[PDB]
Amino acid sequence: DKKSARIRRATRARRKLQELGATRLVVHRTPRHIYAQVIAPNGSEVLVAASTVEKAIAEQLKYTGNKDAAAAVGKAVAERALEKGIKDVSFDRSGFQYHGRVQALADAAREAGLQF
Amino acid sequence: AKLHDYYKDEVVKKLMTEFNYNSVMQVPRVEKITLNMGVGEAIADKKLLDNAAADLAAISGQKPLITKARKSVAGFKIRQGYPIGCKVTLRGERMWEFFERLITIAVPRIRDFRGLSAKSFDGRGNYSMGVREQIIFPEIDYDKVDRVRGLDITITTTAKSDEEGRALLAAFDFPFR
Amino acid sequence: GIREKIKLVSSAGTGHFYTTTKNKRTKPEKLELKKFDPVVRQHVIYKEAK
Amino acid sequence: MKKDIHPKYEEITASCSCGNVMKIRSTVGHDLNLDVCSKCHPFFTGKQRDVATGGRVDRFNKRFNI
Amino acid sequence: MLQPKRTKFRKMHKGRNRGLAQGTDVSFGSFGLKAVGRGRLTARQIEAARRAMTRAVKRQGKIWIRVFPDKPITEKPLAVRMGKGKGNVEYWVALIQPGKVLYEMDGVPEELAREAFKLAAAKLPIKTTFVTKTVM
Amino acid sequence: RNGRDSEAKRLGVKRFGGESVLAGSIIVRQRGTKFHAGANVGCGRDHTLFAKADGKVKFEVKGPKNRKFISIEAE
RNA sequence: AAAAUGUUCA
RNA sequence: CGCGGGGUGGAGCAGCCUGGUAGCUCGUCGGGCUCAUAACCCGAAGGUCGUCGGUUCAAAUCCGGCCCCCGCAACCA
RNA sequence: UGGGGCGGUCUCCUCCUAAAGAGUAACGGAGGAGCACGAAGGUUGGCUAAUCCUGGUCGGACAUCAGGAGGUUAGUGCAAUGGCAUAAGCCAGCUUGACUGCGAGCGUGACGGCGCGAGCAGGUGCGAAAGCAGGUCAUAGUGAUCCGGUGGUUCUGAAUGGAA
RNA sequence: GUGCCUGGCGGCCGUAGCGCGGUGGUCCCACCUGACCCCAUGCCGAACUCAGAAGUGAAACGCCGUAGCGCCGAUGGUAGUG
RNA sequence: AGCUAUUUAGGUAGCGCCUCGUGAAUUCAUCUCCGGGGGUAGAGCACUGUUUCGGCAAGGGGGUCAUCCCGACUUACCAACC
RNA sequence: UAGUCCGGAUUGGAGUCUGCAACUCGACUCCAUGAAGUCGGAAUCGCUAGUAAUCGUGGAUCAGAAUGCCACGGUGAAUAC
Repeated sequence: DKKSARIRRATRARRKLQELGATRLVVHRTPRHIYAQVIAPNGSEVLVAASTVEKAIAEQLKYTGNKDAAAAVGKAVAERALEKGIKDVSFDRSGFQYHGRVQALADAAREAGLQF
Repeated sequence: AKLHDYYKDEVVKKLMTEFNYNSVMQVPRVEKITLNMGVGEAIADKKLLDNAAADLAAISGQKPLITKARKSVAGFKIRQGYPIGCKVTLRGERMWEFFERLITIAVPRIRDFRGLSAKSFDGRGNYSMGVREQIIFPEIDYDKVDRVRGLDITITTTAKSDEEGRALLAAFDFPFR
Repeated sequence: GIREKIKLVSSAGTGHFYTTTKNKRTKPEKLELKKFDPVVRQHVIYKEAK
Repeated sequence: MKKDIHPKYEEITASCSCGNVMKIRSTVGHDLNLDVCSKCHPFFTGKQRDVATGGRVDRFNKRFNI
Repeated sequence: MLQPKRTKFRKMHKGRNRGLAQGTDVSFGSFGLKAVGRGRLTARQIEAARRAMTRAVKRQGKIWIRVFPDKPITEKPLAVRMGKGKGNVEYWVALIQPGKVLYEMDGVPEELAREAFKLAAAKLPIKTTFVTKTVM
Repeated sequence: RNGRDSEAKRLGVKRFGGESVLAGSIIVRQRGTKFHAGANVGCGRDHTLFAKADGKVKFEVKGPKNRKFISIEAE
């Protein structure tokens, strides 16, 4: 199974972060759309959420399934988090190899002020 | 790879009115084919394995993987981790390139041909046959071999029942008895 | 047992060394480890000796 | 398909006793002149001309002759 | 003479024999031989008791033996001093608790079985009584 | 023959539920991971669970496979 | 140099 | 009770020790030499290691259980 | 030492005895250790069994191949127990933290001694980074003191300066 | 006023999991089309990955009905016991 | 009249236990309430082993043979797995 | 210079003839198939001249059926201290 294989890949990274009391920036990659939400250390309530399903982001793109789409998405998560005053956060690959679209999202967030 | 084009028009329509599928995605697709070539006697000589791998590389269009012993067997005297077989998994275009290159070129060259078996299905719509001589593939010029290179060809499809795998090959007029 | 001891001496300007063992009957070459040199405070190469 | 380990792919040509203009890709790097193909199959009708045993009466009647 | 075919360990602790039995109700045959007195039945005693009732019914019916030894009782050699190792296994007993159905029979009449178990009981060390299979 | 045996390792739980511990105090000297690390605790190489923060011991049963965890409140 | 033996009667 | 060692072609012995292969002389079978036998010469066969359980990928071999056999000890009042 | 002799044993690790904290005896019941590794260590990324059933050249109960059931009955350098898929099990890339000076605070011992250890300073390596790493899934693989040897450090050096 | 949908992240860890039957695709999801390059296979676009999106609801996933099972489980009595 | 070590086992050394001196915290003890980890007694048989019967049942032994390739039948009867 | 266009056993099919009759059990022809066998262990046998060796022909018995037997000729040695 594609799904659950990815989830047991994500557990190690997640268990370590949920025991360091760190705010986490999680990312769910899908063939058509990319998700990026910031979760508080308690684990239940999120703080900042931004994805390619939101019109305010989806409208200015061409297609919501590429690097540049996520590059704009990573930008947004750092901007929304800074109105909340969130600078230091932690990153979770969530089972995705840090290589393409997720990598594009991350560096856009790093150059947007969100230092993780 | 023109047989793949055959699939996209001829096969699919001939199948939806044969078992009455309500969807185009429910008809069987040929997933992959695995050309396994058990050498076994590679413990007798290491270049015996190299000659074996070179011939298998000719049959397919790529370098095969040197498989090893899953468990240690003393019946045939092999420790845990001894290269004893060679396999390669044709997938995609080259899989189709090979599939057609077998039914329109190779099988006609099988000495004393009388048709394959429709009982070679394991029970999941996956066909698995076995050639004795590898000589039926024009790659080997005959004057370079020295061993009777036998290899198994096992086709894995998306069919759910063995009889559905059967009629799938009937669309390609896969010779049987 | 079969594993005898060697003295990893530094290639730096000191006579400092690390002691360890080595399987003399499987390893023909000398051991090479970039260890800390507790005198000049830096990582140097420690080639083996006896 | 990582490079430098897999042999070449050229669109080779194949002939037949049927005159089959067959162009298939392979790793030969030659020109194949074949006798039998799926269009000059010795099988499709070879079955009926394979079994002809189960008769000896007419065979025997050639000796009785009457 | 019943004996465990290839047991896990060779010798065993003595232990105590307490509590009421488990196989209280008759579940296979129609008549049984429930134990009332506490004690241990050796393999030779179970074997002997079986022959006692197999002759009583001549050969017929089914005779279930619901108890098995499975407990090696060791023993030292004659005239040896104490210590220097545990004894060597001699026989196999089966700890019996009150309320344990030792045997079960079927096919023969009640008079015959009550007479058959009478012979069987005369061979066993523990005081045994006759019991029958009831519904539920 | 027999008669050979090993000297006891004095294992078990050193500090029980509700006890006030100091940072670095050993909670349980288990062998394997009979008790997993909860919060504010570290698992040593001997698999010895100690306190990474002085507080109060909190035994719990969390996890999908229902395992025992030893957490510690910041007291 | 080595080099033994040959049932009883007729 | 206790202790050491041993059992392998039909007979008497190697091989174990450091596990993956069973050798040796006689005997035996067939041919040859001789009038025939012996002797001599040539060629070949024949033993899953006492037995059972486990260990390892693998047991003649390692470990344990049992039998047969041989040797050894059975001293002090 | 269930009188002494003979046989056996003497140190260390695992289970049981051991009576649900620890500990707990006998010539009580079962087994093992006197090492191994340059990677079988560190780290990042990925993968996850055994055994059966069906089909398939040589090929058979079992070589390698594909599929299904199954579910950790597998594996973990070694005995057993505890533990492990977040895998500690399996594969590859990159390296040496198998690092120096310390170490709050506890565990365990009559003591000698032994064990765990967050964190601090230096410097290193893996990862984008969060973090991780001062040996190895843990528990055996080991012997005090004296005496003497080799290397380093001017600390000392019996008149002073050296040297032993 | 809200309700039914769906994806993600957790809480709680089988009254929550299997099995059987049905069912959903405008969205979301999955499969999927393609791959010169980023990247990958100890062989292979299977996976990983990127570029895209015709087609589909088969598989997978989710939701509902069903107790054939797993599971949860009194009262009382019994065992044990200070 | 215990532990640990001992050419040590009827000796000795440290600790435990006694006594005297001195200083200190409701410090210590019994009980009720509360928070705990256990895994023994008992019980159970999913697990590691062991056991009986019944059902299904490969496989199996011996027979009758076609006394050839094939295979069948029968059975005084043994039997895993679920 | 090879299991070779060597070698021909064997086997399947198809026929001819003799003879009441060819299955047990004939000879021969045709096609196909095409093994063992590469100079032979210990040991043993024949021969001195037109002999050895090698090639082919005929006869008796006989319906048919010999690579045996009896008989003939072609080619034709070496060696005997």
